[PDB]
Amino acid sequence: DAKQVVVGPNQEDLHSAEAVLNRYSTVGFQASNLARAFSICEMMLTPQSPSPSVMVQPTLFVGVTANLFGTGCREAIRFLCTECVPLPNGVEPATPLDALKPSPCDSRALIHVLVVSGGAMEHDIRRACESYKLSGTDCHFGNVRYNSSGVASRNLFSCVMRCLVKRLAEAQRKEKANREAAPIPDVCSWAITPSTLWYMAGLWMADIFTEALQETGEVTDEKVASEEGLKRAKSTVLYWAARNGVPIFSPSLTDGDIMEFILTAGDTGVPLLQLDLVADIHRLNRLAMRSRRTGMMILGGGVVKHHVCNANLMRNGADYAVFLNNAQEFDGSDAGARPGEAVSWGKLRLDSTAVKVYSEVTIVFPLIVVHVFVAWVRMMRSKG
Amino acid sequence: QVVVGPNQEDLHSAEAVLNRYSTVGFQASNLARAFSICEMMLTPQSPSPVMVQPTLFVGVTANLFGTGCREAIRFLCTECVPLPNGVEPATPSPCDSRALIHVLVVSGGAMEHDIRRACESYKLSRTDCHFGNVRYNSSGVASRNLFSCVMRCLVKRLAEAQRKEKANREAYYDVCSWAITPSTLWYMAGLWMADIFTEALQETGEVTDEKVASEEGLKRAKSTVLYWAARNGVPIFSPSLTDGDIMEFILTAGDTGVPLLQLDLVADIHRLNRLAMRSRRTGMMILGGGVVKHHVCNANLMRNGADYAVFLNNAQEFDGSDAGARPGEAVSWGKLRLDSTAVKVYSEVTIVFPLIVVHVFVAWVRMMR
Amino acid sequence: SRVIGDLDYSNLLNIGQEEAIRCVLNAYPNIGLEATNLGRARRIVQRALNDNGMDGNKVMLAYTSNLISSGLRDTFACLARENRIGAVVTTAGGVEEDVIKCLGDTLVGDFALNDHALRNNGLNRVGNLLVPNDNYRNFEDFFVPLLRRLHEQQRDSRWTTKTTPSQIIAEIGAALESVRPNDCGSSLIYWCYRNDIPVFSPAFTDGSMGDMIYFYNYSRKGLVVDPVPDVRRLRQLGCKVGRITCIVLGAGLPKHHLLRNVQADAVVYVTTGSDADGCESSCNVMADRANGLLSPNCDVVRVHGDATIISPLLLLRS
Amino acid sequence: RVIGDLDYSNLLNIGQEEAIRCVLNAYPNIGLEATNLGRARRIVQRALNDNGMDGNKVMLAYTSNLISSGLRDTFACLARENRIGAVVTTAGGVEEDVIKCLGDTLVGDFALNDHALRNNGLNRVGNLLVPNDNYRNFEDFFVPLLRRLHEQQRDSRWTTKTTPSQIIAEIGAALESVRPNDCGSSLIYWCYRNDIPVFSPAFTDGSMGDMIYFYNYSRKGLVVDPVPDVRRLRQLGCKSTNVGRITCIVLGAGLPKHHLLRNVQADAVVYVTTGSDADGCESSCNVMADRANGLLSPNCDVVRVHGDATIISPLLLLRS
Ligand SMILES: NC(=O)c1ccc[n+]([C@@H]2O[C@H](COP(=O)([O-])OP(=O)(O)OC[C@H]3O[C@@H](n4cnc5c(N)ncnc54)[C@H](O)[C@@H]3O)[C@@H](O)[C@H]2O)c1
Ligand SMILES: NC(=O)c1ccc[n+]([C@@H]2O[C@H](COP(=O)([O-])OP(=O)(O)OC[C@H]3O[C@@H](n4cnc5c(N)ncnc54)[C@H](O)[C@@H]3O)[C@@H](O)[C@H]2O)c1
Ligand SMILES: NC(=O)c1ccc[n+]([C@@H]2O[C@H](COP(=O)([O-])OP(=O)(O)OC[C@H]3O[C@@H](n4cnc5c(N)ncnc54)[C@H](O)[C@@H]3O)[C@@H](O)[C@H]2O)c1
Ligand SMILES: NC(=O)c1ccc[n+]([C@@H]2O[C@H](COP(=O)([O-])OP(=O)(O)OC[C@H]3O[C@@H](n4cnc5c(N)ncnc54)[C@H](O)[C@@H]3O)[C@@H](O)[C@H]2O)c1
Ligand code: NA
Repeated sequence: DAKQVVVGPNQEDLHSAEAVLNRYSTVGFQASNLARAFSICEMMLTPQSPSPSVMVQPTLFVGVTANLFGTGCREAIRFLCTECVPLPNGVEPATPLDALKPSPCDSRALIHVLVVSGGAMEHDIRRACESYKLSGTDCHFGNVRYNSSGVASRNLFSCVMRCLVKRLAEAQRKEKANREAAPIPDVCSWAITPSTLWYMAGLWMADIFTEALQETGEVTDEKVASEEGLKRAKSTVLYWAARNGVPIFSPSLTDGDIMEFILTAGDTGVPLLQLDLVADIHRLNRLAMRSRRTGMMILGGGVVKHHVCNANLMRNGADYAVFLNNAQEFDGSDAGARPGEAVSWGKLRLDSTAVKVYSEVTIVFPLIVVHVFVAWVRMMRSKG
Repeated sequence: QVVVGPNQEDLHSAEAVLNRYSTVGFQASNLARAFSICEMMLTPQSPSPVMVQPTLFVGVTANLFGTGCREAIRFLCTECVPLPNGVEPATPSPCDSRALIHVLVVSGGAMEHDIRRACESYKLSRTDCHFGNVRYNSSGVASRNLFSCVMRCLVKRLAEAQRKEKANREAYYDVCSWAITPSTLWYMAGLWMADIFTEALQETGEVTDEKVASEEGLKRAKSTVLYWAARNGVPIFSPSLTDGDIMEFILTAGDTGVPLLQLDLVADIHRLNRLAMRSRRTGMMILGGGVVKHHVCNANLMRNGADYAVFLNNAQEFDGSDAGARPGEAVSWGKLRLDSTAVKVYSEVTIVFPLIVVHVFVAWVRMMR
Repeated sequence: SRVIGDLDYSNLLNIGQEEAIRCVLNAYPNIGLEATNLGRARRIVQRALNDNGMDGNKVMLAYTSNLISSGLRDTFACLARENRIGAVVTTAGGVEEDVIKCLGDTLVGDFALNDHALRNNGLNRVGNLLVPNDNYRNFEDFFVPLLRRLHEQQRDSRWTTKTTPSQIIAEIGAALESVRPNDCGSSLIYWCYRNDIPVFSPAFTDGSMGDMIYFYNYSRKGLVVDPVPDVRRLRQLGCKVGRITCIVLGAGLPKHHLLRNVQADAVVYVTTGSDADGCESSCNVMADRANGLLSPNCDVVRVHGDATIISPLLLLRS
Repeated sequence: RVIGDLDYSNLLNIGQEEAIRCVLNAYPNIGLEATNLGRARRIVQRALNDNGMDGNKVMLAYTSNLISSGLRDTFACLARENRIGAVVTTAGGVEEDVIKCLGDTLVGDFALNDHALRNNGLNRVGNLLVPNDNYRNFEDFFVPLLRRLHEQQRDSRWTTKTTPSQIIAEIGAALESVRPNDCGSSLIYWCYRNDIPVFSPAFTDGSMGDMIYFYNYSRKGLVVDPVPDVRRLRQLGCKSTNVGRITCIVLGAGLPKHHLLRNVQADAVVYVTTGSDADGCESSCNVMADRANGLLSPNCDVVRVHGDATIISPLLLLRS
């Protein structure tokens, strides 16, 4: 029975944000939960021993709900996928390493795998084609507004995410034709899975922007439509997700703005795209099962919160977890569930350490990344 | 037990549905436990570790008197069942409560809503004031409206009665007797509710006949919780009275020369904490949170805890408040006993409170009658 | 109407107890606040479940996964058994634990139960409910063979007939009738198969079914779950004499998938999320109208509270 | 009025202190409830600087549980520097501020067994702990002051020190006399020295009411009158002067919020609440519903940030 005293921001530490956030531990209530969230995240980035059943860099399962790509969290998630600090001396990747090119699972960045809900990566793409305004009919997802034009409109966004659908449809047709001419073995190889769809999307974002910028007529010169397209395509997390190789899983992709373009592209006569969900969970649940220490940081709740902890369920529990939603427990949902409800199933392990910060994401997640994540790559880079 | 919900057969009667809430998960089981704990508050039994009937402390949020809960709380103050021959009750504002509930702790602005609903009608959505999808009209402080006249007669009656006792008395027998305490204020308001309405109905001009105004005044007065609370004798405590609509009249009634009224809070905390200290078996039903919840729990703290508790609110635990606190947080202070049974129903009051009154309280007074 | 009423509760002492509870539930539209929303929702749900039968209109149900872990699963089964529902939209757990509770029982517990002891005793917690691991061991005996059949059926057809969750869930209920002919009568999926009610689950692999697929694929690769034709399907069922009522108990993937692809004339919300989250589950009436989920002329009422208390009061028959 | 795009990688070369500020400065353009925090920060910071003593006033309304947390030390800095003009809080907001000079509040956990906490003499406040010995010492400090106040009210015709304002002001004076060392860390003490009126109309709802109940069981006399505090709080919230920029900082919405904004005419208001509009209460801060009831003027600048004030208030009060 050791107990700390309750002390909040002093006279001498209201002049530096570093000491305010440091003293969040001894303030109370839910700022202490955020103080743990700072620490558990720092553990997730620390090279540790294998799972308590040879040091490893834990594999980080990050989970993001869709609407958060509309707000500034898209900027912070992009940082997690952009910066690549190399592994030190005597540390292996926690997961020992194993047309429609599938998703590579070798993540050279801070996070290692990214699960999102349907309509998430759509918000990312439409935030380089437009600019979100705060409080062609305008849509609302809370404090923020954006413009949602027609599916076959001349909006820059509508052009980008039809050339994307057309590129996917023609690539799926090529793979189907090649396996039609070959003898039957046996997997359905022409079916694209959400991980590949977002991976090949991030690969194509550059050329698709350069093409859509011309088809909409915003810029008439190719050499500076090619340059502006790459500059717009370097703002999306899809680009850095494909470049550094963090797979974007999404079992709820079927419920996104993409489907507005998938269906309308099928109303011309050609069949719809063929998705496969068994390939995503196989890659996801094997990325988790094969690992030796796993971190978990989910933003919000829903399909995304349950999918990453289910992936770690194949592993008899995850080692670290930080849950950042404003859901409540009385409804007994997999969004408002406590971290304890996870360890009863075995999604979170018994020899663990986790915390739930009962507050909205936009307040806490920008503080999380700027206090440890940017600071932890500044440590690994400046010192040397 | 097994999880089973409303079946094919038992979707045709609301009794079986509300009975099967026990085997349905989540907050229906908490509401079914709230059903049982309320019946335990109504069952005559032995005192805490010579049978007694528990004294029930019910605390109500202010705005909840704007909604239909005013109707149900009025029922809790109206109907009364004689205690069986072999059970004893656990023993200016009187404490002799012959009714279902025995103490009423309400927030500031509650009884002002109780008064205002017999003067006009509260409208719903799909200058006028808002509290959710309900809308009411609070007219000017010195207006000709019926509510303003009733509240002015009340304040004027209280000021004149305070001066008389002041002039009357102008160590252990040296108390500030001219100070009026919230429990006495709402008590006297319930006594005067008949005559105050009859006088205001004339001063407004809606009915100039003395006979019809006398009959209509009693009809509007009988609808308020204040009337039956004073008639059957449940004290209406409110330390937050200083923050209600009534202060708009008490303050400007002092802007015409006469001093403001003189409140007293020590008399209220003494009567409240003594009704709980000298109690032998106590129940607790809190609608909402805030001042009303802590005041009832703190009253039972003087009795090293309460026996039964039912919290109907929609507050959360992460903010570390005394409104969103778990029932457990009560026993740590000693406000709730260890040998206790309690439950919190996480839901809006207006959904769960009518069910509770109709399912156990209405049924219990019919079983005993 | 449009005014708060006054109910003489003492007048209920003489009337029957059953009629007394109904007399108060009937005065809910004018009691106040989020009970008025319950009363308005009940009138929409009741008149929909009665009219929307076989006269040209439709009722579509959207429920979350935890609501069938509770007892509401049996209440929903009554709705599909009577062919009152036109279409069902659950996440993924609304199909699993509905079939599970034919192979075992869910138990009531408490939120306070120690989760470390529950793990060591093989007890999975769903809020204040418990699902023993033996239930999922039996589901592995039931579902793994069904995937073995579907894998052959897809391969013989080259992935053209049984690719979508709609056909899979429909044959899940058919397999439940064949394997377990006694307990199938209490399953929602069974009646959705027999009475021909399509069930939609675009995030199908998020749950125990995905884990069963994960075990099966790890030995025999080839199965495919294609959920994009279910969108063309669900839209074709919502494209409008033509009165389309949508009952959304709990929000999430149930709510969006239904109201985005179906144009409803009447919608009922029973949610708990708050607008501050800035998400879909925070059922904002005007904001959902701004995004095309609701038409501006659509009759809609939103109840804030746990659907476990609301749904029985809305579905209670007249 | 537009969501920004911040290059987080650009923070790697700038200093760490400025980096954390580069994001907190960008909070108005992040989105959702960080924008409302950034807007609230701009209002609070400008009010805490400009409205020191130039015909302007800043009034703070906090709930009782937030001085159980560490925010009481932060609040003390505000009244210590005479930046606050008036304080509104429920009884506990006064109690535990004086308590934490007579003892320490500890950090615990929401999961702690409350039955064991009782058997171990520990009072739980969310995830905080207040030992019973703290209140045993508070009884030694407060029940003499009650006897002093009774003699003071009795021989003065019950009309010299009857309101909570004068009582709380003399609580800071008594805390200066009895405990001269620890009094510097209490909000009530600086409110006495800097002459900042503290208002608590629900005074007997808390430990102070228990101390009064124990004292009034033998010496029946001591009384309290909170209705003159309404005239007092209205007197301080009167901008007929037309050169008043009067800001109200409401951290946590309970009785403080209503009692302050109802009697004080604020030109700028900041809400830091958690309740939801579905409750239909005077805590679920509804901006337009408060305007309809006269709590917010139609020309008043107001922002509402949704979250635990334990996380919000430090970022709002963080001096730049
Ligand atoms: N582009 C679109 O049209 C769009 C947008 C959003 C969601 N959806 C669909 O709705 C389905 C479920 O919606 P969802 O996954 O986005 O969330 P959700 O509606 O299912 O709610 C998830 C829970 O996480 C919490 N939460 C959500 N957002 C939060 C936030 N910003 N801050 C703090 N807590 C938060 C809340 O407690 C919430 O109840 C998805 O499968 C998706 O397909 C579509
Ligand atoms: N809960 C399970 O047992 C279970 C089982 C298998 C799979 N899953 C998976 O977990 C994911 C999330 O499940 P979900 O569909 O429940 O979404 P969810 O749990 O994230 O829904 C959260 C939101 O829905 C509303 N809500 C939740 N519970 C409610 C209630 N009892 N009454 C009223 N409203 C309520 C609230 O607005 C809440 O904010 C799904 O993708 C699903 O595939 C869950
Ligand atoms: N007529 C008036 O002038 C008037 C009216 C209402 C309140 N007030 C003032 O506002 C102050 C605070 O109001 P309060 O005492 O009611 O507490 P509150 O409004 O600050 O909130 C109390 C808590 O109880 C819960 N709650 C409140 N109303 C609920 C409901 N209808 N259903 C379910 N849960 C509910 C909420 O979770 C809330 O957190 C009061 O002390 C009073 O002075 C004045
Ligand atoms: N548990 C305690 O902290 C404590 C201690 C001593 C006395 N009391 C007494 O309990 C009574 C009620 O307490 P209160 O009026 O001071 O507040 P409260 O406990 O009544 O809180 C009610 C409302 O204040 C808001 N709120 C509460 N905590 C919050 C937080 N951490 N962040 C943001 N918003 C928050 C919420 O909207 C909530 O609905 C008071 O009269 C007080 O005397 C409480
Ligand atoms: Na949206």
